[PDB]
Amino acid sequence: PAKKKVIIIGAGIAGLKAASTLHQNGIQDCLVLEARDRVGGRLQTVTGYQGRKYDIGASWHHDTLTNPLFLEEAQLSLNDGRTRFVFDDDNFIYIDEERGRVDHDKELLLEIVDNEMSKFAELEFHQHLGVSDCSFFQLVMKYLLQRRQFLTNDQIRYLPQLCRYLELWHGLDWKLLSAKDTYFGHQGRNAFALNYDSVVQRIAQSFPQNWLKLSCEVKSITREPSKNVTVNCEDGTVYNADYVIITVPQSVLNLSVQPEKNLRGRIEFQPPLKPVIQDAFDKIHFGALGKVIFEFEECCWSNESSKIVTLANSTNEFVEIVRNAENLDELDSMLERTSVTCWSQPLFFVNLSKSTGVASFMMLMQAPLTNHIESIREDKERLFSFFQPVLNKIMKCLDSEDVIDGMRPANKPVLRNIIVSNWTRDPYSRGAYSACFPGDDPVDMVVAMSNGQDSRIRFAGEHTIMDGAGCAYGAWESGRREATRISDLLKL
Amino acid sequence: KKVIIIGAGIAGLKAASTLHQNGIQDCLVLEARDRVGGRLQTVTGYQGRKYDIGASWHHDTLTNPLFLEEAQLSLNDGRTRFVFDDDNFIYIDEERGRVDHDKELLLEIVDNEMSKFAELEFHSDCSFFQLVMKYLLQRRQFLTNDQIRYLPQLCRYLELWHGLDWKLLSAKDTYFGHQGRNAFALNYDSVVQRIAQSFPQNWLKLSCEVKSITREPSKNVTVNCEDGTVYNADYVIITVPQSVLNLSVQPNLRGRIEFQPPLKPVIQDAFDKIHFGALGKVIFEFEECCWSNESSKIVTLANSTNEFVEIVRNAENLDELDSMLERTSVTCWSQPLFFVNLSKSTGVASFMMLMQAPLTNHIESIREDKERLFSFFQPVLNKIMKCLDSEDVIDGMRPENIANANKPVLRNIIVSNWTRDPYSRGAYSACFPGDDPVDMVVAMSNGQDSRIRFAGEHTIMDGAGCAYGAWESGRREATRISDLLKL
Ligand SMILES: Cc1cc2nc3c(=O)[nH]c(=O)nc-3n(C[C@H](O)[C@H](O)[C@H](O)COP(=O)(O)OP(=O)(O)OC[C@H]3O[C@@H](n4cnc5c(N)ncnc54)[C@H](O)[C@@H]3O)c2cc1C
Ligand SMILES: Cc1cc2nc3c(=O)[nH]c(=O)nc-3n(C[C@H](O)[C@H](O)[C@H](O)COP(=O)(O)OP(=O)(O)OC[C@H]3O[C@@H](n4cnc5c(N)ncnc54)[C@H](O)[C@@H]3O)c2cc1C
Ligand SMILES: C[C@@H](CCNCCCCN)NC(=O)c1ccccc1
Ligand SMILES: C[C@@H](CCNCCCCN)NC(=O)c1ccccc1
Repeated sequence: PAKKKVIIIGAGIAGLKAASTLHQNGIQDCLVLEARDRVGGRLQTVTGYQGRKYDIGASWHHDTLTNPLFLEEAQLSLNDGRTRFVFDDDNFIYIDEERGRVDHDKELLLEIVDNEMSKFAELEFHQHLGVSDCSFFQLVMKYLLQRRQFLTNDQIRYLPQLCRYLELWHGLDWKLLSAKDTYFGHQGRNAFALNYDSVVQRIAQSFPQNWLKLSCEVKSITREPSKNVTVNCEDGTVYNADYVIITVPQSVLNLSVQPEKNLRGRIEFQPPLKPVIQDAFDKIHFGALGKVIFEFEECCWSNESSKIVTLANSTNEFVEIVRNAENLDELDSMLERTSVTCWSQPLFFVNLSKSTGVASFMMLMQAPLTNHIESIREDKERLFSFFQPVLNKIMKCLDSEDVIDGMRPANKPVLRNIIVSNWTRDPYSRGAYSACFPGDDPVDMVVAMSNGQDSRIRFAGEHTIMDGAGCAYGAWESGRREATRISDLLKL
Repeated sequence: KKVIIIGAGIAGLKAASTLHQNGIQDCLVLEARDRVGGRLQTVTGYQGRKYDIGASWHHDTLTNPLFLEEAQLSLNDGRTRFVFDDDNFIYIDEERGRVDHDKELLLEIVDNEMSKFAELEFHSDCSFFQLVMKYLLQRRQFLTNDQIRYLPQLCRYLELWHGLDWKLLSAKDTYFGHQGRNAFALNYDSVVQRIAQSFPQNWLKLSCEVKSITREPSKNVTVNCEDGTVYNADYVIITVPQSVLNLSVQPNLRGRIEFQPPLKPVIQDAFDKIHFGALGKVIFEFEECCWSNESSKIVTLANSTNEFVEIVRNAENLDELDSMLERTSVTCWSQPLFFVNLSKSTGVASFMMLMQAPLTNHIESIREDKERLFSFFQPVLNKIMKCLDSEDVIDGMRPENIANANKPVLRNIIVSNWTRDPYSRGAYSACFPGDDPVDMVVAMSNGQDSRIRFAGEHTIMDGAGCAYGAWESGRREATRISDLLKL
């Protein structure tokens, strides 16, 4: 029954940073137990056509003005002049299947009214009250209704579709998304990590190799009345430590409050997680941001921008319904009055050619599409067939021609490979990250997690902290937080 | 008299409209000028075109109540009273040309970041210029050379929101959120007229320059225009601009009101923590439109230098940045200028150009020298026309050409005069580094005493410096007085 000072479950960035902090503080005899055959967790870099590398999990350093993880990276690059990231924010190109490009349009002025909708939402909630949540969709309808006298038909038709790019930030359809949580305050530009794995490896490299135990799935954690904690890997292995920092995803941890021990990733807690933790799961959920990588032979399209969003189909009928609806109740009725296509929801494409010089498109998708697409990620023919219409429309707007299917080995773009994410089906992630359905209050979880199960059983991860909640750097900071409190306690 | 309203600006006119709406009678509005409207004035130019030489937009249309009242009237009678003219800004540099929506400069994106940096830094108080310098030094590792060069010139469009150069402007008050889009009033004089005739015309007394306001502990206020006539009223609502009112706390100038007793301390102290901006306007009227109507918003950037970059790249800390930086002649390229292309939004062949201090006072001074004015702005006008797929400007101001129908022909220039009008002495409330506009607001909101009140764009928090702000302040003081008397 090997004795350890600290047992960290999960080798994601939280777990990795927690072990880093522990070592950095002189603490010895710690362990990092990871279920998968790799470290990184939701930070994973995959290889595709010709050795091209892509981050299939997180790709950006957000809030570069305050992001501690980013500043740390930025310093290294200032000292050795090595390119670790690239600021790739750009003027968004918006594409409708019909009206073509609708961005920066002298008549539509979509970005302008979008800015107003944003201020409208802020005014709607920033106004401290028992305001009451609703879906993001309902919030946009309420905006259209209140400002219809000041909007053209075209604005009422396309604005709603254009503002849905926010779905790609939460990984949720606007009808499943909480209005109160939709608008986040970006604190500066984003920086595209040129290998998030290099961030993972650098932190992993900061502590004892022998501390890492890969392919070990923790099944249960027990608190001994005799002040200490017992942990069981699935392969018989048993440990007992003074402290444990649990970093498994909110979705995996959620399995704990359910009866059935035979679930890949689920941990049996003894005593079971306190009611404040269990109940918090009813107040926060999990989104499904997913990715699809489209690799072409050569860059043969306009690199006017690295940011392109394809709007879902809209209809003149909708405008009419908005002009004639006498109120929000009636609007929903009139709206209620087939089958999902690549045009049934907005899709977000990153033109990597401009940003990194690679002839590939990194596309983001949201729930429910992500689940369906990830489910057929092996049927490459079906994937191409599904994304062909939009891939073409984009090439059309970027001065190129229809895409050619070259997946089974001049001016025409030829698709070589297609890589799809698998976060919703992977038992050790079960989705992308924490997100809010309407009525959800993310603070309940953050409080319950950061206050721990008890003095010895702690938590870290993107879902356990306010600043950078959902983000890689937030997960990172939570790792540091828990390790610091513990190294201080061990210091005594 | 029941209540005496000093000033026929929108604050004063609303106060009268309200007092009357509340059955109050026997009231007077004493205006020093020979017209009502104050800093709201629509002038007439070439071919009868009309322009607001004073305020021209309804800001914060999401919450602006004056705007909402105007929108209802239009929903009911269908008359156009305004148009939403926000547009994608076109940014023009003398050497480089258009630098907006640039796939490599992406200036709007760093401008936005700069904006967030400003919010973070103030969550002390320098000049907007200094704030911009800190940001440049602190983020240079993530900025390209051209961004370091052009962004600071682009971000200065904010000088036209305040009517103050970036070295005179308080960084703390530079950025201010907008409650939604702006709407161009198609006749602010319509707003003025509607409110003006919503009370007994015989209440209005034009060309009355109130010279002194006296309060006797014997529950009464005595006001007398400088032409000798004296008035005694229960309540007094003073709406003269902050600039004019600031003459009281000093020793005969035109417009100055002699208060007896003097203005309490809290008020006199407030003039120390709040100042006045000088937003100005120049109207360029062309024969007809012969340029591209891509956008209605065009800003010309002051010139920039690569030596400024090297200084940013080389500066050790913030203190040495200054040194290297503190190392003449004024031209149209010495500051950013904001041009509203009226053709796209109103169908009129004219540009409404906005300017700031220190430049405003200088151009208004030579407002009658058409030749001088055309010569000063010619370069930026040609640069604009070029960028808008047109030709250099032809001076057709002297009525007589025949060789046109191809190039833009300037037919007239109209300049504002707010900095030289003794009754406005500037444009509106504005902050210098170190100011705190809240003191003047509270000082004004509470008043000198129960019978010597204040109204005006400078006496309110929401809509501060705006036409609706002034409007609301007029209703405020009005109501409080309506209640007290209807008692
Ligand atoms: C598609 C996608 C795109 C995203 N894009 C960005 C972005 O651009 N920028 C950004 O900042 N964030 C982004 N995020 C979020 C970011 O990836 C996460 O916030 C971060 O990776 C979370 O790290 P973590 O340590 O909190 O959790 P994890 O990375 O999930 O680490 C938890 C670890 O626990 C392990 N584990 C689970 N169960 C067990 C068990 N029973 N026993 C042992 N080990 C177990 C898991 O294998 C995993 O390795 C994105 C996420 C996704 C999925
Ligand atoms: C060039 C310019 C552009 C602007 N653009 C906008 C804009 O787009 N949108 C917006 O909302 N706001 C704008 N503003 C500001 C707006 O015009 C003011 O906020 C508003 O007009 C203030 O109204 P007021 O009643 O408070 O002051 P005023 O209009 O100055 O009324 C005060 C009155 O008192 C009179 N008076 C002065 N002294 C005496 C005296 N001793 N005796 C009797 N009468 C006296 C003055 O003649 C004047 O009529 C702009 C201002 C300027 C100058
Ligand atoms: C959709 C999101 C995916 C990666 N970041 C997820 C953050 C989730 C925080 N809750 N990224 C973006 O929206 C984006 C948009 C423009 C440039 C760079 C990134
Ligand atoms: C007319 C002036 C705004 C005046 N409104 C009152 C502002 C008070 C700030 N204290 N400027 C603008 O509307 C403007 C708008 C966009 C760019 C530059 C200027």
